[PDB]
Amino acid sequence: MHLTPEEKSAVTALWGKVNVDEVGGEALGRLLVVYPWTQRFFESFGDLSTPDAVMGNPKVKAHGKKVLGAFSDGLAHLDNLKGTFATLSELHCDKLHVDPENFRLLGKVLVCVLAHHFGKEFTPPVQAAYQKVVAGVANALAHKYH
Amino acid sequence: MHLTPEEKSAVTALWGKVNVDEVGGEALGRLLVVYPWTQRFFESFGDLSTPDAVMGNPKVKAHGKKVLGAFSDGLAHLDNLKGTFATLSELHCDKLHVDPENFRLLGKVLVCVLAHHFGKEFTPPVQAAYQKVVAGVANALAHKYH
Amino acid sequence: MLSPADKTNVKAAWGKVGAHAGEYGAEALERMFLSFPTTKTYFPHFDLSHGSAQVKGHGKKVADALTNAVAHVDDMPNALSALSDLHAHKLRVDPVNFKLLSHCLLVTLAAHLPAEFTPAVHASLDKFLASVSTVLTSKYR
Amino acid sequence: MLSPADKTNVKAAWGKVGAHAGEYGAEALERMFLSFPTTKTYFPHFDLSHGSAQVKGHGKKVADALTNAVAHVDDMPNALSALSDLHAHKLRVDPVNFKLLSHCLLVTLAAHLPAEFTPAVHASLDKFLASVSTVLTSKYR
Ligand code: HEM
Ligand code: HEM
Ligand code: HEM
Ligand code: HEM
Repeated sequence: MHLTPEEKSAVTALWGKVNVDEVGGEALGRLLVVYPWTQRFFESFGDLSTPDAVMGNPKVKAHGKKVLGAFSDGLAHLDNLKGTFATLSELHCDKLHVDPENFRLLGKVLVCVLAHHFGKEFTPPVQAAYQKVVAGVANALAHKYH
Repeated sequence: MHLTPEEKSAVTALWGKVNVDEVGGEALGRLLVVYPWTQRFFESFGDLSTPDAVMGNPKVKAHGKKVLGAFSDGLAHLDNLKGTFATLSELHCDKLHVDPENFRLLGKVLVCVLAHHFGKEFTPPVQAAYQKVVAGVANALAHKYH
Repeated sequence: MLSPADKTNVKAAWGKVGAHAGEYGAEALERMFLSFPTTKTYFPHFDLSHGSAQVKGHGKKVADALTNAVAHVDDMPNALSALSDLHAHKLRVDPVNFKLLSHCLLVTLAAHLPAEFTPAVHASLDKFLASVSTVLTSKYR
Repeated sequence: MLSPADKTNVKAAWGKVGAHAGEYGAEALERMFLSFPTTKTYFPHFDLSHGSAQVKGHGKKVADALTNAVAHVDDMPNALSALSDLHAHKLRVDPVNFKLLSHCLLVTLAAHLPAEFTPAVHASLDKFLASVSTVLTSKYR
């Protein structure tokens, strides 16, 4: 993934301020609320009946934390996303059957969450750098589909 | 751009039968008929008011021929489409102001036209190989956008 | 969005499909699975090999639904209501995939209808399949 | 597609935007041009530098139209009729770009409405912008 030094620094500096578990829970919860077809994978998580029940579901939060923790560690390998996420790509295709469009929807929701969380600090150029990153991750996770 | 031996053979064998002029004129004309907002780039071409006017318009046929001729030259460099189309990519961005989504629409229509022309010879696996190639060419043409 | 000429074009082309509607549905699916492999993620319970009877059976159901849409072209939201419910609340197929199957249906019709697939009919069929896709995803959210 | 509760959510959120609508419209365009550079192909006649008067003026026109849509949410096709024509017949912007502006407008509201941008309001605003986009592209074909 190619980012300028300036873009890379902007990504890392904001990420240093993120509570990965909180943001993970929030982004996965909003994904399931805003694009509810994504709930199809999570019927074992229990009550997803209302926005409040989703956001408060302990299983949703726990998965949010797992997903964003992997995202977070990926931010340390921005020059090698494809090889960093290769095994997870294979897992999501062959065993979990997750349409890669879902990675793109999560990317949109995460950007919205960071804007909500950081307000004016989430400037247009900082957003632009994060748009590259979430596209890059979604592409890296889709790479081994077949 | 990587194609399997089977995918490359399918592409090359079919293309040997294509009359670039005739197919190019058909594919551009159908683009202008089926997605008529694309006509915004061709105001100086004359009468585009009806499907019969579009398909028989000589400036459409001539431009169609130029476009598929350059596409054709790219099939001879499938291992490096980005380097092959770099100059045309800059042209389409900086001088023509063409939204690269148009390259994808042309890709879809071209596949329909090959199906229409060749019928049963355009099998599901041959289509699949062509879908990879039209996606690769569109991505190569959008690469120098900024 | 479907003009009287569009409706006329769709009925003429689909009428020519006739008793092959099932066979063309199956071929469209096979084109879709090979050209757009991410769509396979919705069918892990199927044999997707060429000639599979699961794919043929599903293609007949898709085609039959489209025949019903054509016959009710002026009343499609009602005629497809139960199918809209099923896709929105149970199958939950991402709306992007409907464009991919629609494209593969168009390619299939082009390959089998040499005389009928004129530019005008192509435009009307594309509009028709976009309307059907819109109806099928209308209750998702 | 917009339920009564969605309409209620949009009106409260947009009411909160209030007099800042024009400024937020300008910010959403700048976010779009920076994040999705292909959208700049529609504005080669503009100075797209930050804070340019053309961009601020265009932002205000976009915001005004959305205010009109919020005020007539139960009759949006009628309300945005002239704008539907203009995009279909003259501007002819590819429909995919409306999704990109919609996303940047949502990001802009998130960044400015911390108290109001709850999960449910987020969902309603996304739906609302998709309906606006649908109306503006409805006469393209
Ligand atoms: C940035 C995107 C994503 C990343 C980095 C990611 C990462 C992960 C990780 C680390 C696992 C654990 C695998 C293991 O246990 O070895 C996982 C599992 C899973 N993910 Fe993804 N994921 C992402 C997006 C998604 C999305 C958008 C969905 C679906 C809406 C999804 C659905 C699942 C499912 C169903 C599981 C299995 C959970 C379980 O078995 O408990 N993932 N993911
Ligand atoms: C496979 C995709 C394409 C290829 C290989 C291609 C190639 C070319 C070439 C070789 C030229 C000639 C430039 C010159 O005269 O120096 C050109 C010009 C042009 N192309 Fe593209 N093109 C493609 C797709 C498109 C599409 C889809 C559109 C817009 C819907 C488009 C719009 C134009 C325009 C407006 C011109 C200029 C015509 C004029 O001089 O009046 N192109 N293209
Ligand atoms: C023109 C669009 C479509 C039509 C007319 C259509 C129609 C149908 C019909 C008639 C059924 C069977 C319902 C029954 O048993 O009564 C079905 C099932 C199904 N559809 Fe759709 N469909 C369309 C597009 C799609 C797309 C784009 C996908 C996914 C790529 C999809 C995935 C499925 C799945 C997974 C099933 C269930 C198969 C099974 O387990 O038997 N559909 N569809
Ligand atoms: C929510 C979506 C949108 C709304 C409500 C909207 C509304 C408007 C309005 C109110 C005008 C000015 C009409 C006038 O006063 O004459 C306009 C013009 C324009 N729009 Fe749209 N628009 C939207 C999305 C888009 C998109 C996605 C693009 C392109 C990326 C676009 C490109 C343009 C252009 C190029 C102009 C003309 C600018 C000028 O030369 O002054 N619009 N739009």
